[PDB]
Amino acid sequence: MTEYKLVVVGAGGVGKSALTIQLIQNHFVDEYDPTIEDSYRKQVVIDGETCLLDILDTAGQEEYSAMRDQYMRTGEGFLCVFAINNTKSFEDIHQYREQIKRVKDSDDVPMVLVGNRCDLAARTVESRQAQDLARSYGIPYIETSAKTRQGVEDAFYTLVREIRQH
Ligand SMILES: Nc1nc2c(ncn2[C@@H]2O[C@H](COP(=O)(O)OP(=O)(O)O)[C@@H](O)[C@H]2O)c(=O)[nH]1
Ligand SMILES: [Mg+2]
Repeated sequence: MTEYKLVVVGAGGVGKSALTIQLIQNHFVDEYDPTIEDSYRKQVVIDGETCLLDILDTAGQEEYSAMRDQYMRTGEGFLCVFAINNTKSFEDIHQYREQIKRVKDSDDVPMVLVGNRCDLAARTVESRQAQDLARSYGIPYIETSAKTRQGVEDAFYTLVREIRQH
């Protein structure tokens, strides 16, 4: 069993918790406490290898955490999450990317850009815009819905596959 340490980052309210819960429980939770920050395990076979994913679902601002600090430092890959109907969350991605570059002292860090809430109509962030951002970072862009499960496995398993290239 191979362990992969994943960290889910992004603005409050974009569906970080919902994404993680969908992966773990196969259910959509719409009222997950915005302040609960914790790590979760998922045993799953990815491309023939039995993996134990260790996933930190980050939560909170202008306050420190021993667990989050540890995961930022030792995390092997990052899901950088915005919502396709939250323009500010997309614009925030730059600062999450800069934080990750600083924590790792590198511009070459396993990362996937995730545009969540893709089940809702009238997106305010175009696929093209997100693809452009991911291209500028040299990373994949994957759209997801924690509600319908669209893209959820894709996003997490792609991140594992990105780590394996490192
Ligand atoms: N329709 C829809 N709602 C979502 C999706 N993901 C999250 N939500 C809702 O968006 C809100 C914020 O989700 P949450 O997981 O708490 O975001 P977090 O602050 O990033 O952890 C909640 O009301 C969720 O029900 C999605 O893919 N589709
Ligand atoms: Mg949350």
